[PDB]
Amino acid sequence: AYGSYQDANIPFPRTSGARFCGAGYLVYFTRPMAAGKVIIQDIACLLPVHKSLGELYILNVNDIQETCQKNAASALLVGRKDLVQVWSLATVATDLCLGPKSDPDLETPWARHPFGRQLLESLLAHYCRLRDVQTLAMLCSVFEAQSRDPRERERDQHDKNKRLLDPANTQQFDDFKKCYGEILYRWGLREKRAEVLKFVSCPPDPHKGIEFGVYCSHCRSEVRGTQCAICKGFTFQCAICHVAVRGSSNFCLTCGHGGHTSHMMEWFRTQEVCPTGCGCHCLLESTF
Amino acid sequence: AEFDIHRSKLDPSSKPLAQVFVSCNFCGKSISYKVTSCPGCRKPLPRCALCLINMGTPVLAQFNNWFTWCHNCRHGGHAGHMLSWFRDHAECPVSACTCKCMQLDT
Amino acid sequence: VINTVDTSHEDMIHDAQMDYYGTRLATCSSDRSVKIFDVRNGGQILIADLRGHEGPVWQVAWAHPMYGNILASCSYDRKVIIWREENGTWEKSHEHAGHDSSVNSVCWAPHDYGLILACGSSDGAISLLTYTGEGQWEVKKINNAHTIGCNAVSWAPAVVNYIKRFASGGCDNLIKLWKEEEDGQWKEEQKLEAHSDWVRDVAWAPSIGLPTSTIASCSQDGRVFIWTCDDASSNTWSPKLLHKFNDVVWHVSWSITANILAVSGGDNKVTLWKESVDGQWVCIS
Amino acid sequence: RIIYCSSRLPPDFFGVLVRDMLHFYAEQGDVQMAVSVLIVLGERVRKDIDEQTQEHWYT
Ligand SMILES: [Zn+2]
Ligand SMILES: [Zn+2]
Ligand SMILES: [Zn+2]
Ligand SMILES: [Zn+2]
Ligand SMILES: [Zn+2]
Ligand SMILES: [Zn+2]
Ligand SMILES: [Zn+2]
Ligand SMILES: [Zn+2]
Repeated sequence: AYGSYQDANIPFPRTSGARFCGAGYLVYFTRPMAAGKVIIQDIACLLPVHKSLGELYILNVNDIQETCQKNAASALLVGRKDLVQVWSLATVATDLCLGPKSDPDLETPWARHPFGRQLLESLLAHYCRLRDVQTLAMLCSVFEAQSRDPRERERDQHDKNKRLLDPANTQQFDDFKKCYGEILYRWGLREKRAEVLKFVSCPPDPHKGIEFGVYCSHCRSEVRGTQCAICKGFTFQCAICHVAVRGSSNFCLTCGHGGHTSHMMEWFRTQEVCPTGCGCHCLLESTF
Repeated sequence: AEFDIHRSKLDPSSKPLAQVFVSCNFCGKSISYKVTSCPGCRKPLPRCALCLINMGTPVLAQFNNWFTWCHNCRHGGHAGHMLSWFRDHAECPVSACTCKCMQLDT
Repeated sequence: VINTVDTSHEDMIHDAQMDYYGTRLATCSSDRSVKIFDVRNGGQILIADLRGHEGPVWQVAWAHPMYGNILASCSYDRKVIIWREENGTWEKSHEHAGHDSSVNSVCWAPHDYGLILACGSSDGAISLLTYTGEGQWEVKKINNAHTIGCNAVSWAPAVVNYIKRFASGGCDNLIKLWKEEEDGQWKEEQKLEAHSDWVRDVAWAPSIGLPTSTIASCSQDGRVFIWTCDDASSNTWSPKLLHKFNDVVWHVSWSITANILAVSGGDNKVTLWKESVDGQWVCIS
Repeated sequence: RIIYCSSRLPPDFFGVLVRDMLHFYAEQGDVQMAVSVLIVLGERVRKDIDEQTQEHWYT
């Protein structure tokens, strides 16, 4: 019996609720006071992160000054001024002419200068108080990217001292980067997630599971690699150009034939049969 | 290719041979397929490097749902995603990978 | 802006949650049905209407998109039902009836641990459903978890193999932490006792890498408490009172950055709270 | 120049850093840089350094 004396342990049912969902949405419902409605409200004006900035930021490893200048320009466009100041400071503080020296006795490393590590620590503390994951990830990426017998002890200490990022806190920086990457993925932007994750010190683990091997075009043996271990020749040859394939490739699991990505794309743009004459409709047998 | 198709249609004895086989790196058993998980170890297919979706899961432009694989970097993913990524970048999108899989062939 | 959606249900709504991308919405009502809409560009398209429960539905929860499109619902019929979408159509894919009383709460584990579901019922037992592959599940029961019955369950954010921890709140006015041991057995870790009435909801704030753990608890008496731990070595929690509401407080939710708290209670009103610089919590609305 | 010659940072966010930079440059016998910075900045940093240290550096 519903609502009988046997249900003393069951709490009274809810009739109202509010919940954060997505990245910038609040979903709530209340008692009508015949069922009510559901309200979805955008609250992007409350979080310390911005979607537009996420869309506009770039991270080029090869050039740092260009990235800093463009990020400053975009931050100015959005309307954040402290971001402009911080990005300009990062532009100055990460120039190439301040490269550390191998010999500790030649000059004081720029990391020791108060406008280096201490300034970076102060900025990180301020933004940690503000809980701005985006800026933390960007800074911890940009500054890290620059890294790219008593004598031995002294040299090791010098190596440990010439970095603007304290090696004792690599874990915190990696956590910042991972959290920002997850936020980016939730936003729907995927390329930015990969770009950010390319700066993680800790590498991930390889896939443990199903793998693909290729029959050698010469000895027909099972070879795990682009070059045979017996015949020492190329094992995979394109089914269209009949050239050795070393990079990206595609193949039909049902027919076992494949080759160069662009070549097979061009072939299957108009045709629908396996280009080797096997008779397999590789599109219908592959696109699961 | 058209000539080969005609020859195969007329001559069945001239059928080509398979080029790629499936072998698990944990169970070590050759797998013939399609198949959802490893028949022996139940391990799943590799996931797309950009969408983190397992291979074989669904979702003209139907070609975009293929799996591009790079035997050099042993990484791969959805055709459309990987092509879009390589259109502007020149490295394997996986972290700590440096193979230029698309630019390698030329 | 604002988007308003018509449930079209036949009775009162009990819960509603969007997907991970913010593109679809799932609602539950006493009509023993679950509605799934599409809200792209502020639209109302009834994608699916699922009926598999024999009683009222309390809570629903979306799984991480990494594993596909998976929804879980807990009902008064002492049943938890899992719905999956295959080939563009939704269908029931599994069922669990290991409890003797109504199941009150469900929650998915963080995606790093895998695909794990945690349920909490009034019978006093907590069931963990682990996905084993090949469409099969494993069930682990922690029996006599609470004196009278459990009400709320919340996982903890993943940190560096791994350590699995969550928090449970029941009708004993106590909050209990649970940690997985190396063998696989689950053992109670710590107890928190500050409320005076039934504990109705607990929410463990997400992590951004800061060395601080935060949990929010709301109870029947109207007390809302923030439990903070500033050192994992001590594993000690210092509760603070946020505010005392005149009526029951039902649900508390965190923001993505864990800086804004949303509170919904029995007064048929919704409040937002932000922590001040001086360490106090102040309303926003 | 970036710090002084300009949803903002607190007005005196960088005072401690400037004071420590002055001390750092003066602690290694490079009084010239410290005195030049002190003269150029003027009143924006004058009140953060005790008079005795300023007189020592000037002399
Ligand atoms: Zn060979
Ligand atoms: Zn085929
Ligand atoms: Zn074929
Ligand atoms: Zn080719
Ligand atoms: Zn295997
Ligand atoms: Zn490669
Ligand atoms: Zn690679
Ligand atoms: Zn993909």
